[PDB]
Amino acid sequence: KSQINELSYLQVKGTGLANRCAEVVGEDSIKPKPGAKLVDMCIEPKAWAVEEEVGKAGKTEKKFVNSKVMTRQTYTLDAIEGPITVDGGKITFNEKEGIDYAATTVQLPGGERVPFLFTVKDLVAKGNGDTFKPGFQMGGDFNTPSYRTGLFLDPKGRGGTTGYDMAVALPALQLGEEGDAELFGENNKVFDITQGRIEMEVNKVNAEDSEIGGVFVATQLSDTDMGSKTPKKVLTKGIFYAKVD
Amino acid sequence: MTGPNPNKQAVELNRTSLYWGLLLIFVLAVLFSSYFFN
Amino acid sequence: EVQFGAYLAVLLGTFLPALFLVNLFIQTEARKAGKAGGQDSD
Amino acid sequence: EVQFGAYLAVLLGTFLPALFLVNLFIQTEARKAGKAGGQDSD
Amino acid sequence: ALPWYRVHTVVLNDPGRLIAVHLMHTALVAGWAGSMALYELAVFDPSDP
Amino acid sequence: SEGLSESQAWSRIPDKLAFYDYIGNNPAKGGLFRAGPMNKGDGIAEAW
Amino acid sequence: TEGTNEWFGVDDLRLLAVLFLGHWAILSLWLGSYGDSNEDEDFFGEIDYSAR
Amino acid sequence: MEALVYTFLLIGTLMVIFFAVFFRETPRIL
Amino acid sequence: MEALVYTFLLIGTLMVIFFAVFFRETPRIL
Amino acid sequence: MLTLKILVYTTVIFFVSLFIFGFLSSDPSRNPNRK
Ligand code: CLA
Ligand code: CLA
Ligand code: CLA
Ligand code: CLA
Ligand SMILES: CCCCCCCCCCCCCCCC(=O)OC[C@H](COP(=O)(O)OC[C@@H](O)CO)OC(=O)CCCCCCCCCCCCCCC
Ligand SMILES: CC1=C(/C=C/C(C)=C/C=C/C(C)=C/C=C/C=C(C)/C=C/C=C(C)/C=C/C2=C(C)CCCC2(C)C)C(C)(C)CCC1
Repeated sequence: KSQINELSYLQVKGTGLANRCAEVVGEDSIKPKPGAKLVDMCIEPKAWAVEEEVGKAGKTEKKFVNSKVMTRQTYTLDAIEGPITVDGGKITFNEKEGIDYAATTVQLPGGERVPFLFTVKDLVAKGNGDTFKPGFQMGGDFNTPSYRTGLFLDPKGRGGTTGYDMAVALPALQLGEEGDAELFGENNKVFDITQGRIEMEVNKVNAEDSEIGGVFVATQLSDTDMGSKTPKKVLTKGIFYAKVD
Repeated sequence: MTGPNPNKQAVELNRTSLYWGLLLIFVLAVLFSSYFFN
Repeated sequence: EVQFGAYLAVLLGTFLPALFLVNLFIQTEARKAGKAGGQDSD
Repeated sequence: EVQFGAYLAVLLGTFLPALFLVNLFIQTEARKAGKAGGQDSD
Repeated sequence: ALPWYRVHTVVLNDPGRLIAVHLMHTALVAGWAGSMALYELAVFDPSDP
Repeated sequence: SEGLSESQAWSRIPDKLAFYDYIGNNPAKGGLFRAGPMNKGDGIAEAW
Repeated sequence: TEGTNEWFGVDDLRLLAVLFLGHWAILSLWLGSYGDSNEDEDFFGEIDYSAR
Repeated sequence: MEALVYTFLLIGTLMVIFFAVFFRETPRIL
Repeated sequence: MEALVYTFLLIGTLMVIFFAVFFRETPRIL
Repeated sequence: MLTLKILVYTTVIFFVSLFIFGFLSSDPSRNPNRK
C-alpha cells in the first residue's frame, strides 16, 4: 500500500502493522505480459481451524474447530515472488522465493497445542481466465516441508541427521536380540513432506498500481514431529495482496 | 483474644478403651482389607 | 492384580486412627501424672 | 510410571513421624494442665 | 474428664465457639467441594461427550 | 415405513441412543468394592 | 501494542482517567489532615512535630 | 505383596491381644 | 497421580507455616 | 485485556499513592522518642 510506505520504521514497530497485508482499492483488470511476475505477495491468515471429532448434540461428526493462535503476530507470509505463466487459456503462478512459510501454533479446546508450518512452498496455482479480475480464482497444491529439520534434537538428544539413534538414558534396553525395537518410532526421526491446497480468489484490482488482492482458503497438515504423531488437518482463511508488474 | 474460656474440659481415654479401640481398628482393617484390595 | 490405592486405604486407615487413640491414652496418663504431683509432673 | 511403594514411603514417612510429634506436644500440654490444678486436671 | 465421644459438647453452651465450630465444618465442606472438582477436572476427558 | 431398508433405518439410530441400551450403563450392575469409573470396568466406549 | 512509546503505558484515555482519580482520591484524604495547614510555620530542627 | 499386608494386620492384631491381657489395667478396690 | 502427593505436601507445609506464625507460643516475661 | 489494564492501573495507583502520601504524612515524627 502507499500508506504503509509513507511511514518510518519507528512508526510501525510495536504496532502490529508489519504483520498485516495491504488492502487494494478498486475493481479493474490487469492482463499479465509474457514476462509478468508477482513480486510482493502477502498472505495473511485471519482464521484457523483444526479438524477434530466433536460431540455435538447427539452424534460425532468431523468438524473444523476454531483455534486460538499462541505464537503472537509471526504468521503472515510476505515478499513471495515468482513468474506468472500464461498458458493457452489459463493463467498460472509458480512461486519461487520469499518468506513462504511461517511456523504457527494454535491451541484447541482442551489445551491441545497444534503447531504447523503455514506455507505456500512450491505452489503451482492455476487460474481461470487470462486477466486478473474481481472474480478471478487462482488455486493449486503446494509442498509442506516437515516442521522440524533433521538437525533438530529432541529432549533426549535424538534427531534425523544428527543426534543419538538410541534412547541413551535406558542403556539396558539395548539387550537381547530385539533391542530397542519397541522404541523404533521415537528413535527413527523421519523427514516427511506433505501436500496442502490453497484457493485464492481476487476481488479487488488496482490497475494504476498493478496490485491485486482478495481472499483465500487453505488446508494443510500439521506437525508430525519427525513421524512420531499423526498430523491434524488445519484449515485457514484470510486475505492476500500481490503486485503484478 | 477475649477471656480464658470456662468451658474447657479434660479428655480421658483409659487403658481399657485404648485396647478396645486398637482392637476395633485392627479388626476392621483385617475385615475390610480383602475388599479394598479386591 | 489388586488395586494399588488399597495399600494406602488399609495402612493409613489403620495407622492414623490407631495413633489417634494412642495419642488420647498417652495424654490421659500424662494429665494424671501431672496432677499426681511427684517426679513426673515438672 | 512411578514406583508404587513410594506412596507408602512418603505418606507413612510423613504421617507417622508427624503424629509422633503431635503426640509428644499434646501430652506435654496435658501434663501442664494436670499440674495446674483447675478444671482441666480431673 | 470427658469421654472421647463427648469432646465436642464443650461448645454446647458457648455460642461464639459453636459458630466457630460450624465455620470450620463449612470450611472443610467447601474445601472438599473445591478440591474434589479440581481433582475431577484433572482426570476428566472432554473429547467424546 | 418411509421407504428405507433395514440397513438404512438402523444407521439412523444415534450411537448415544444405542449406548443407553447397554447393561454396562445400568447403575444396578456394579459392586460395592469395584472401585472407580465405569470405564474401569469394560473400557472406554469407542464405536457401536 | 507493548513496544510502542506511550507515556506511562497510557494508550487509552480510560487509563489516564483512573490514574488521576486514583491519585486524587488519596490526595483528598491527605488534604483532610494537611490542608488547612499554615504555610509560614517553620522550625529549626531536623524534624518537625507540628500537629495532626 | 498384599499378603505382607494381610500377615502384618493379623500379627498386629495378636500383639494388641497380648498387651490387652498381660499389660491390662489391674482392677483395684479402694 | 503423584502430583496429588506433591500438591498435598506443599500445601501441607504452608499450613504448618501458617500455624507456626499465627498460633505461636507467645514469648512472655515473668 | 484493557479491562484488566484499567483494573491493574487503578490498583497500582491506589497502593502507590498510599505509599506516597503516607510518607508525606509527617513520617519522621512517627518515632518513639517524640510524637
Ligand atoms: C477523585 C475523587 C475524590 C474523592 C474520593 C474525594 C474525597 C473527599 N473529598 Mg473531594 N473533591 C474532588 C475529588 C475527590 N474527593 C474534586 C474533583 C473536587 C472539586 C475540585 C473536590 C472538592 C472537595 C471539597 C471542597 C472538599 C472535598 C472533601 C473531600 C473529603 C470528604 C471529607 C471527609 O473526610 O468526611 C467524611 C466523608 C464522607 C463522605 C463520610 C464517610 C463516612 C464513612 C462511614 C467514614 C466515617 C468513619 C467511620 C465511623 C469508620 C470508618 C470506616 C470507613 C472508612 C469504611 C473526602 C476525602 C472535603 C475535604 O477534603 O475537607 C478538607 C472538602 O471540604 N472535596
Ligand atoms: C449434624 C449432625 C450431628 C451433630 C452436630 C451431632 C453432635 C453431637 N453428637 Mg450426635 N449423632 C449424629 C449426628 C450429629 N451429632 C448422628 C448421625 C448419629 C448416629 C451415628 C449421632 C449419634 C450420637 C451418639 C451415640 C452420641 C452423639 C453425641 C454428640 C455430641 C458430641 C459429639 C462428639 O463429641 O464426638 C466426638 C467424635 C470423635 C472423637 C470421633 C468420631 C469419629 C467418627 C465415629 C468417624 C469419623 C467421622 C468422619 C471424620 C466424618 C464423616 C462426615 C460425615 C458425618 C458426613 C455432639 C452434640 C454424643 C453425645 O450425646 O454427647 C453427650 C454421643 O454420645 N451423637
Ligand atoms: C456422598 C459421598 C460420596 C459419593 C457417593 C462419591 C462417589 C464417587 N466417588 Mg468420591 N469422594 C468422596 C465422597 C463421595 N464420592 C469424599 C468425601 C472423598 C475424599 C476422601 C472422595 C474422593 C474420591 C476419589 C479420589 C475418587 C472418588 C471417586 C468416586 C466415584 C466412584 C466410587 C467408587 O468407586 O467407590 C469405591 C468404593 C468404596 C470407596 C467403598 C466405600 C467404603 C465402604 C462402604 C466401607 C466403609 C469404610 C470402612 C467401614 C472403614 C475401613 C476400615 C479401616 C480400619 C480400614 C463415585 C462417583 C473416584 C472417581 O471415579 O473419580 C473420577 C475416585 O477416583 N471419590
Ligand atoms: C512528593 C511525593 C509525590 C510523588 C512522587 C507524586 C507523584 C505524582 N503526582 Mg503528586 N502530589 C504530591 C506529592 C507527590 N506526588 C503533593 C505533596 C501534592 C499537593 C497536594 C500533589 C498534588 C498532585 C496533583 C493535583 C496531581 C499529582 C499527580 C502526580 C503524578 C504525576 C504524573 C507525572 O509524573 O507526569 C508528569 C506530568 C507532566 C509532565 C505535566 C505537568 C507539567 C505541566 C504542563 C506544567 C503546568 C504546571 C501546573 C500543572 C499548572 C500551573 C498551575 C499551578 C501552579 C497551580 C505522580 C504519580 C497528578 C497526576 O497526573 O495523577 C495521575 C496530578 O494531577 N500530584
Ligand atoms: C480424618 C480423621 C478420621 C478420624 C477417625 C479416627 C477416630 C476413630 C476412632 C474412634 C473409635 C474409638 C472406639 C474406642 C473404644 C472405646 O473407647 O470403648 C470404651 C468406651 C466406653 O468408654 P467409657 O464411657 O468407659 O469411658 C472411658 C473413657 O476413657 C473413654 O474415652 O466405649 C465406647 O466408646 C462405646 C462402645 C464402643 C465399644 C468398642 C468396641 C468395639 C468392638 C470391637 C470389635 C472388635 C472385635 C470384633 C471381633 C469379631
Ligand atoms: C502465613 C503465610 C502466608 C501469608 C502471608 C501473610 C501473613 C499475609 C498477610 C496479609 C495481610 C496483612 C492482609 C491484610 C489485609 C488488610 C486489608 C485488606 C485492609 C484493608 C484496608 C483498606 C481497604 C483501607 C481503606 C482506607 C481507609 C479505612 C481510610 C483511609 C483510606 C483507605 C481507602 C486507604 C503465605 C500466603 C505467604 C503462605 C505462607 C504462609
